[PDB]
Amino acid sequence: AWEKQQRKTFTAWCNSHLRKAGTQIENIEEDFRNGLKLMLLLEVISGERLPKPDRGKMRFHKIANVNKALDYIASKGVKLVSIGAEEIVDGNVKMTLGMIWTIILRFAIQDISVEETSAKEGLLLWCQRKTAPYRNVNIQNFHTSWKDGLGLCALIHRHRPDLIDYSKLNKDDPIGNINLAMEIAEKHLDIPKMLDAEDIVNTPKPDERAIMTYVSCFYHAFAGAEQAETAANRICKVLAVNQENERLMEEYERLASELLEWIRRTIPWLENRTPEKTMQAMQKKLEDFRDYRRKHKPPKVQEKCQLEINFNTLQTKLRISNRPAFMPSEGKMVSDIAGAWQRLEQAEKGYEEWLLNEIRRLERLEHLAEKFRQKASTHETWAYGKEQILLQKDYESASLTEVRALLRKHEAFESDLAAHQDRVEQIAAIAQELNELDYHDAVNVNDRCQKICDQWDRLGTLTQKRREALERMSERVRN
Amino acid sequence: GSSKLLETIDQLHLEFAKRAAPFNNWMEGAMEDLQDMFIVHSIEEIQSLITAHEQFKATLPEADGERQSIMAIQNEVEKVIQSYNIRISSSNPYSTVTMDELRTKWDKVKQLVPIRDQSLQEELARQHANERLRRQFAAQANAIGPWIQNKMEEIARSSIQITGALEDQMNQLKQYEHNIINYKNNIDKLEGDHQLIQEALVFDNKHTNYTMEHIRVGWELLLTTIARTINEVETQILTRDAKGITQEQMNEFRASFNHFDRRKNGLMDHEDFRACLISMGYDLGEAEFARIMTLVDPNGVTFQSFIDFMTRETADTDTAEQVIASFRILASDKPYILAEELRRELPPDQAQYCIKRMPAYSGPGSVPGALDYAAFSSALYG
Amino acid sequence: TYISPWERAMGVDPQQKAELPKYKSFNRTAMPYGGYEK
Repeated sequence: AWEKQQRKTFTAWCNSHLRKAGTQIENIEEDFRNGLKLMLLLEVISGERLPKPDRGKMRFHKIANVNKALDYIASKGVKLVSIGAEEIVDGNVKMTLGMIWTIILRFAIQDISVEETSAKEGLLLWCQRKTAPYRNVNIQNFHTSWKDGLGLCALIHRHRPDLIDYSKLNKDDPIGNINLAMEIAEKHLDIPKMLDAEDIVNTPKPDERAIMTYVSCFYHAFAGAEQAETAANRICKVLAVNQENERLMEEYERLASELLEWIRRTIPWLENRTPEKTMQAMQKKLEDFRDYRRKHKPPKVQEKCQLEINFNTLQTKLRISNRPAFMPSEGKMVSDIAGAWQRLEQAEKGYEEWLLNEIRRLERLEHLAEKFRQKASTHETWAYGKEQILLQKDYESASLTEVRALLRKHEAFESDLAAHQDRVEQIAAIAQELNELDYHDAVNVNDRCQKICDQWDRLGTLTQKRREALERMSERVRN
Repeated sequence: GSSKLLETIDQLHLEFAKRAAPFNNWMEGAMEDLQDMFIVHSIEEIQSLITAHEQFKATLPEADGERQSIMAIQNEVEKVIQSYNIRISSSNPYSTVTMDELRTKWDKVKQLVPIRDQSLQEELARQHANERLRRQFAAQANAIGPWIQNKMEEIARSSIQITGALEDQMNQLKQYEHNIINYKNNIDKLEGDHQLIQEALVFDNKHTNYTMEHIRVGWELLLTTIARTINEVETQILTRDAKGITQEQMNEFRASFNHFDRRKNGLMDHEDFRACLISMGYDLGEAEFARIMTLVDPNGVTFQSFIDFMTRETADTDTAEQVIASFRILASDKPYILAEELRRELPPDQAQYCIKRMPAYSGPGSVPGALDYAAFSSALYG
Repeated sequence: TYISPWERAMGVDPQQKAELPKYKSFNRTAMPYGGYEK
């Protein structure tokens, strides 16, 4: 019974890989005799370069090629079990079928096992792992567990649950469930029908080599469907990483230029140490500098050390992901950003103090200029008053009695004049300070003070000139 | 004859002129200096001006006595010229300053005295209110100023901890940051007092050594220091988690590091690193010691650097050869990939970034529309 | 201690109150009657 199941399975498995090769077999014990179909089957399932098969018309040529294909099997190393190279050309049915299983096992069962367990253990473990949530399925051996054929339909739900109605299937119809599972595999997964359902379910124990061959083709088909996950998770990994790192790189250039530009416009304002003419104007400058330090520099301080934390995390994300270091623009560099922020801070410390020291010096000038204006006017009137009483030369018409009386009246005009000496000295002193403190109108305060001083000299000499006239009259009548 | 009766008039007129003339320029000098302009920037400067004005107010009864004594002579002159009916101009030939003139000028001095003390009391009130502002500023600046210095030191100490836990350091730094956010409430109130002082034209504060700019700089320094050091903790955790080592294992390494530390300032090294190698593994200390002496520093063994060099030999990462092989299995083992293939498997969003940024294949097995994933992926990694 | 990427890039080392001008106040005081000494 084992030979009926091996013949159908190993023929349609050979046909599944020989359809590609451009040839087909009908009698596995006759077509493989020359060794041409066997050497071609090894070239396809391995995808490797193989020696050249002689045509095999002669009797010695056929054996020479069977030995070439069996010498290729010595690169794999697989053990030989009751097999002869001559009896392949002879047409030994039990020998050829057993040798085909050697080829199916090495190329479609050993490269399958990744859990270091040789041949059946690696394939059984996969069948048990994929059929674990199924309750009606029981896979322990490659014969009685496969005989029901309900677990093969579960394998197609394990990778394609949308394609099969698992719920409908039961153990009451093993034949129809096996038939349905092989039709789905042939029409969609491209796995040609190698096991006949009617033959397996009748027999008490089916051949393990034939069943394992059919399962290996199912595993191989779902290897690329599950390999799509490895390809998707890695592309999602590098794309999400490169998209986030590129977004964060663009925000550094954006934030660096926005900060770089605000520093560019607030640096000239901060280094303008040219004072104004009035204390009102400089006190105004102090309030806009007060607004700068209270409502303009604090957020730009946060955006400077925000640019630092953003650049810091950017270089770490690139270092921990093996990506190269981020290189900013020529002007938006690390040293260029800290360099511009360094230029800004020097200008702002002087600006405070300076502004006050200008405000105070103006405060004094504003006061002393008004005080001078007040003292100059009260003296200008007093000096005009005393100037006119001296211009009245009505003394020439007088007798010694009137002259001596007029001399004591002029004596008072001398002592009261001397009282206004320190008043003129104070005018000169507070105009001298406005000149020393660089008052804007110190050119016109010096004129008003010079004219007052030049007139005070003439007032004094004219005072002594009139005494000498009265004295010339008193010592005239005397003799 | 009448030369004796008339001589008394002349001796009275000259006593008037000799008393009225000096008193007149005293009043002329008092009328001007009483309404004089003043500017003071100290409580002593207003206290001296108010004292000098009280001294002037004190001699006013004596000045009124001389005012009546001078008008007594003037009245007695008009009395004897009326009493003896001698025709004359009745205008003192020695003093040009009439008695009415001295009377109206005295009334003016009398009216300026209440004005001068009310203006001096106004400036005393200004000076007293200004001194309160001076003290208010010194009360906060001398408390806020040193507070900032302490949080600066606390943060500088928390960023040099030997018993490093990282998660404990982050929770400690998040509470130092929380102290700063609840102290700003006091600095913005100090800014208001500074504004009240500078708007009162006050550059005078002996009660404090700290200027507002000293606090403004110190606060910005503290604010940029907490933000800097918090990022340092987040960076150390992000690089530790990426390195693969666990949180408890990291603390275990920090603990093993701490005991093999006799130097303390620096990492206890030389035969102490040999004492770390003897704890785990076997021999291999002649070529590994010589390699660690070369791996002390690539350019001009460190404490934090020692931790990094122990975790450096254990290296496992994902690079370009991993994704070029993953793009080849996508193209079903082709040295190129089609636009149709990229959107057939990949999510439509992530598929379009490849079809745009991937270059021309132009390889040995060339075909029109073939994208080169070997040059796309190898560019993503530098 | 704990190095920063910002510091290594710019060039970090691996191992480590205003006296105002005084003014001559021109404040004047009215002469009290008699002399200045009293």
